[PDB]
Amino acid sequence: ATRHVLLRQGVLGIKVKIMKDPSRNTSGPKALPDAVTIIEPKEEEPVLEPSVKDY
Amino acid sequence: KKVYTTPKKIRHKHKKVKLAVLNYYKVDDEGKVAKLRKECPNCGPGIFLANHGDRFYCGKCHSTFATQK
RNA sequence: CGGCACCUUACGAGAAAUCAAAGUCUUUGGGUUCUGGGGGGAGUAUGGUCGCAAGGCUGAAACUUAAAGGAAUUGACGGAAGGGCACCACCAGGAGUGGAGCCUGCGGCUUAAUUUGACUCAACACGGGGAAACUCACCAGGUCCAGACACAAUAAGGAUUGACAGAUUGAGAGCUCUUUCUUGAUUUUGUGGGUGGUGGUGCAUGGCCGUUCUUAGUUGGUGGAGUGAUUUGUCUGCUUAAUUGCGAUAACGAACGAGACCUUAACCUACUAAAUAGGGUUGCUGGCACUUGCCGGUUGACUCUUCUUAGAGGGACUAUCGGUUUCAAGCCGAUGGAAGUUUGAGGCAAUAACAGGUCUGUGAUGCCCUUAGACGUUCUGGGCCGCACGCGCGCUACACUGACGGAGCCAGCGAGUACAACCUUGGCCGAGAGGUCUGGGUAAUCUUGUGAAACUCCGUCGUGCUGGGGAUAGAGCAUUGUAAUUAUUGCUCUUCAACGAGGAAUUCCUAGUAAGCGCAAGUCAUCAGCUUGCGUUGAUUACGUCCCUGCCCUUUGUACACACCGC
Ligand SMILES: [Mg+2]
Ligand SMILES: [Mg+2]
Ligand SMILES: [Mg+2]
Ligand SMILES: [Mg+2]
Ligand SMILES: [Mg+2]
Ligand SMILES: [Mg+2]
Ligand SMILES: [Mg+2]
Ligand SMILES: [Mg+2]
Ligand SMILES: [Mg+2]
Ligand SMILES: [Mg+2]
Ligand SMILES: [Mg+2]
Ligand SMILES: [Mg+2]
Ligand SMILES: [Mg+2]
Ligand SMILES: [Mg+2]
Ligand SMILES: [Mg+2]
Ligand SMILES: [Mg+2]
Ligand SMILES: [Mg+2]
Ligand SMILES: [Zn+2]
Repeated sequence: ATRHVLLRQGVLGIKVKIMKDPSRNTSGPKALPDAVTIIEPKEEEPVLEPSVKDY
Repeated sequence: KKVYTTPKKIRHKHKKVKLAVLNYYKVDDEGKVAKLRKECPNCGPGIFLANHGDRFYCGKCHSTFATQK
């Protein structure tokens, strides 16, 4: 957002950049293109006998 | 910048030589009226001809006569 | 035991460089001599004294001045030293430019006026600046108020508005002086007060742009080093296009910049699709050979999506293998693969800036100027285009890898009108240019397969300033416009100039590039030698280096900090 401001002495040039957060952008991507968030893995118990569970 | 030229002769818009209660028209009796010069043929009466040496015109139609009177 | 000599912490010091003394000093006192008290004036004047002298020792003030110094810190810079990077650097090469003619910019001169802005890269085919008027700012001349608003002088016995006729006037400018008719309180005459200005100042500003730099640079949070400015992180090395990474490490983890990203250029017999994209069978239908077969033409039918488009996806990640490299980052070579140069090309693009440009894009604007015979506007005629002559982009050629004729004959970006006059096929006229009638198109439909050139084939001239080369020239025929002379441009005939590959110099370039070739829109009523794109033809030589040039860092030195155009 640019906007000139006229005053008695002269002009003042106002510029404003607002970097909106990715999560609240909606249109387009919801995250930055370089960021790679990896999900946390889930634990499992090995072995515990061969076993079966029938129906 | 370059200097202004200065010949000298200036020409102003003419003030017009305004005149009212002009000596056109007359009355002799009192009751009736006696028109001087003549009224316009093209437009209605009330407007009056301009009189010169065999040359006429009127101002409501800017200037549009030719025939004498 | 003795003199001519390193490292860490300093708790001891020190303004700090540093110092094992320059320590045991505001926790102030071991014993002594000598010297200094802002800088300059000045080691001068004077006197003494010492000398053969030159000079020495001794030693002022008046007056002057706000700094003089020291140490270091960051910079900037250096005809210091190392290490990087780049075809805006060079090699190895190509194409060149610089010469020739001509276009066009810019000087210089000229001129009423040949308007102005900008001069190393980062001024000079730039101002989208190819000016016939307009544009336009300049000149010669004329016109016009577009003098908002406030307040008085006329206030209708007119305020001021108009005004055919010819002289007037460049001139069917009422521009006015000849005129004597209109016009009705708008105005208008002043005084406050605005308004406009391609007037000024870009070294008063905004915004935008250019440039340092598209280079690889920039930052802060802790933590450590310093009293401190600061510094380290941000670095020996090796990598990378990149502060790209790997590593080594009072630094750890981060952000910006780069990368990622985006757009486009490439692949899809795998999807979704089409008589505004293309094919297949078949109908009718033209010609052939004449057997069934070959080329066609028709939006007659039916069906398809390979090419087309363009939606959704995948696909490349340096993949697999080999070496090479502390067996790291990576790099080098083969294999496959549409693609293995960051896959190609761009779009964006940090911190800090520059007194870079633009107040002639701007109702972006400060202040100054100007401000009703304007530097406002507006008409009219010119001028930006003039020529002893410099440089700068450019085009055309110096021919035989050609020229000229025929013939063959293939692109991609585009663009294109209804209130205007756009592209304009198809038919007739014209040697041409160009005219005409008619269409089709508001556009994958029509122009348009834009059957563009350079190319390819067969013939004519053969290495002679020749048919190379086409300049200057004269004439006519066309068109655009109100206006073409200071040829607008096109065409027709005629004239045939310079120039046999261009010295010193210097530009551009690493692959579908270079160079050639044309098209294309942009500006545009009319004008392409310009420009942004496009495709067509398509190489030579590297695939390295710091020799030059520039730039970057590091270490160094600095009386510089308005920073070498310095002091
Ligand atoms: Mg004047
Ligand atoms: Mg003193
Ligand atoms: Mg440069
Ligand atoms: Mg010119
Ligand atoms: Mg150019
Ligand atoms: Mg012209
Ligand atoms: Mg203006
Ligand atoms: Mg102005
Ligand atoms: Mg400036
Ligand atoms: Mg300047
Ligand atoms: Mg700190
Ligand atoms: Mg640093
Ligand atoms: Mg390997
Ligand atoms: Mg790329
Ligand atoms: Mg078409
Ligand atoms: Mg000849
Ligand atoms: Mg041009
Ligand atoms: Zn009349």
